Amino acid sequence: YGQSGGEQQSYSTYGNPGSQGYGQASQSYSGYGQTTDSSYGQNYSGYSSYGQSQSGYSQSYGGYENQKQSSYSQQPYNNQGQQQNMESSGSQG
Amino acid sequence: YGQSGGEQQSYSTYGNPGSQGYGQASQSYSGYGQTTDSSYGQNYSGYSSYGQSQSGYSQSYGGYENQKQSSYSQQPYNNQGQQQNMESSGSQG
Amino acid sequence: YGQSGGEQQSYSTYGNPGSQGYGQASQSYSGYGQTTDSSYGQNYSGYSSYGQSQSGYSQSYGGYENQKQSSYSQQPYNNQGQQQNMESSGSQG
Amino acid sequence: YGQSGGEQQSYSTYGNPGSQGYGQASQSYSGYGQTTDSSYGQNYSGYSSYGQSQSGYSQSYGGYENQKQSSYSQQPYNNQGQQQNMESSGSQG
Amino acid sequence: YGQSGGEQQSYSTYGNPGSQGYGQASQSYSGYGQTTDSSYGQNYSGYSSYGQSQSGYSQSYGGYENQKQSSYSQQPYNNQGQQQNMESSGSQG
Repeated sequence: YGQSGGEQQSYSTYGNPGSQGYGQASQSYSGYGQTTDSSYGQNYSGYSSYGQSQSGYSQSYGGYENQKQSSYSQQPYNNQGQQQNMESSGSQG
Repeated sequence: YGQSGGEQQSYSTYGNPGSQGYGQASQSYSGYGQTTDSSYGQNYSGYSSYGQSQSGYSQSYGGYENQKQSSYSQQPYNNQGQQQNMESSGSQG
Repeated sequence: YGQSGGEQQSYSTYGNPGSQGYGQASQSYSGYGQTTDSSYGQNYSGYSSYGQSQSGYSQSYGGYENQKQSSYSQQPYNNQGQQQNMESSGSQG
Repeated sequence: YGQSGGEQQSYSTYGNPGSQGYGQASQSYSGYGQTTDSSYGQNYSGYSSYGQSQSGYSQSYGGYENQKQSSYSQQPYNNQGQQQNMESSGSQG
Repeated sequence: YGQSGGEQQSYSTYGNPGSQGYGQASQSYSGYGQTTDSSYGQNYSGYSSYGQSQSGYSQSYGGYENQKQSSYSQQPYNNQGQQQNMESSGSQG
């Protein structure tokens, strides 16, 4: 068995991800068929090439700017980061 | 058995990830078929090439700027980081 | 058995990761089939090449700047780092 | 058995990681099939090449700058680092 | 048995890691199949080559600068480091 308290998870991405998977992907083979000279796939996100395919994938991006001041800025304030606060959330027999 | 308190997890990325997987990927073979001269795949994120495929994947990015001042800045304040605060969250028999 | 208090985990990346996996990937073979002259894969993130594939993956990035002042800055303040604070979170029989 | 207090973990990376794995990867073989002249893989992040594949992976990056002043800076203040503070978090019978 | 107080762990990297693993990787063989003229792998991060693959991985980076002033700086202040503070966190019978 196992007993755990509450759970907080936080994810932040500042940038261009090529692909993102968040959910559940399942691929199961419980049968007893024949796969011969073949290929099969599950592509949840991103890029899969199989069979006798001929393909190409290009992703091109310009620049990325985050919390940026161009010339002649007067006392800019830029704040970022992660803060975790936990109280009274230990374990007790 | 196992007993744990609360849990906080925080993730931050400042930049361009080629691929991100966050969720659950499962691939199971419980059957008893034949795989002969074949290939199969689960691609959750990112890039998979199999079968007799001929493929290519290019990702190209410009620059990245974070908490940046161009010329002639007067007393800019740039703050980042991680702070963890925990109180009264130990274990007790 | 095992008893633990609260848990805080914090991750920060300032830069371009080629691939990131955050979640759960499981690959199981509980069956009793034949795999002959074959290949199979689970690709959670990043790059997998198998079968008889011919492929290529290129990632190209420009520069990276973090907490940066161009010329003629007057008393810039740049702060980063990690701070952990723990109180009254030990163990007690 | 084992009893522990609270736990704080903090990770920071200033730079371009080729691949990052954060979560759980499991690969299990509990069956009794035959793998002959074959290969199989789990790729959680990063790069796996097997089967009869022919592949290549290139990652190219420009420069990296962190807490940087270009020419003619007046009394810049750059601060980074790690600080751990612990109070009253020992063990007691 | 074992009793421990609170635990703080802090990791910082200023530079480009080729690969990073943070989480749990498990590879188990509890079955009783035959692996003949074969290879299999778990790649959590970084680079694995097996099977009859032909592959290459290149990572190329420019320079790295941290807490740097270009020419003509007036009284720059650069601070980094690690500080650990512990009070009243010993053991007691």
